[PDB]
Amino acid sequence: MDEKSTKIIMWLKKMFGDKPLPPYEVNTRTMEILYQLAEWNEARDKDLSLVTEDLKLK
Amino acid sequence: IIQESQRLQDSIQKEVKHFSAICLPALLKVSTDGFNLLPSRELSINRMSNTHAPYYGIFKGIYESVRLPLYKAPESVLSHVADMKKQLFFLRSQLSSRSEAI
Amino acid sequence: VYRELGSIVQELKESGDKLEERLTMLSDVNLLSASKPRSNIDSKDLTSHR
Amino acid sequence: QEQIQTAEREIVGQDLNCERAQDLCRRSLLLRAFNKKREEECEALCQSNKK
Amino acid sequence: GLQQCMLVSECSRLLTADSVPPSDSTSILGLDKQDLLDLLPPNMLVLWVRD
Repeated sequence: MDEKSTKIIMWLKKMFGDKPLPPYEVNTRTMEILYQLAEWNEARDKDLSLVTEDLKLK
Repeated sequence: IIQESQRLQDSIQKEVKHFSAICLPALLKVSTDGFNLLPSRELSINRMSNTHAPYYGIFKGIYESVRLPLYKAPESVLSHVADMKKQLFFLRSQLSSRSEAI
Repeated sequence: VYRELGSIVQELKESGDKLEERLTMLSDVNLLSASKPRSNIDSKDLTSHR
Repeated sequence: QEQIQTAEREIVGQDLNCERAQDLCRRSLLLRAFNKKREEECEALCQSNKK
Repeated sequence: GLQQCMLVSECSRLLTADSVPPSDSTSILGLDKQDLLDLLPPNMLVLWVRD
């Protein structure tokens, strides 16, 4: 559990930047939804970065 | 004079035989950054779309595999594969939802 | 007699040297149409790597 | 739609034959320029042989 | 006239390493851009083709 929680807190800090993280109800279900969202966003951001750098070359 | 005359013997027929083996498109140089002349055949747009590139048969197999039509722009390839990965992730979510509902 | 023979050898030699430089150029593997595609992706092929 | 896709494949096959005919034209022009330049060099050697 | 103008300009670009200083570039078949300009139609015919 602690690795998923650290990945979510790190990802939320990266997404919110200097904005204070809004408090939320931390439970199993909200952490699972946030974990899937964080994995999906990391995968999509990698794919988008590769496309953007190829479009610059092209 | 005998030695230098022997070097030049059949000179025309030697050059023509070597010239016959050359790919004319490989001579055509283009500058991307003003300083570096690259053969036009090394440009990724041409490697991927030019019928005379030695890699054309490979990129054709990749386009058939990814179901990208041959009339499309070669810059659309990475964006199409990224949208196919988005589609795979969506179908994975959908199957997970439906299996949980069942 | 010596000066004219020297001109003819100089012209033949310059023509010979320029022929050998052109034959070496025309023999570059990168210019040959029969270059089988490399099985490995070239490190310069950024698009295929991406 | 199969008939259309078959005729589309035949059109793409024809574009490939036009490029070969153009490569022959470019080679034939370069070899004509080369023949002219080698005739001039042969005329220079003929003058040296007359001397 | 149009085919000749296009072929000479295409072949001129195959010879020109435009950015390499002229002393060190071995040209193919030893041909320069000047050797191809001689294969161009008469200048009157070129102007008429362009118009």
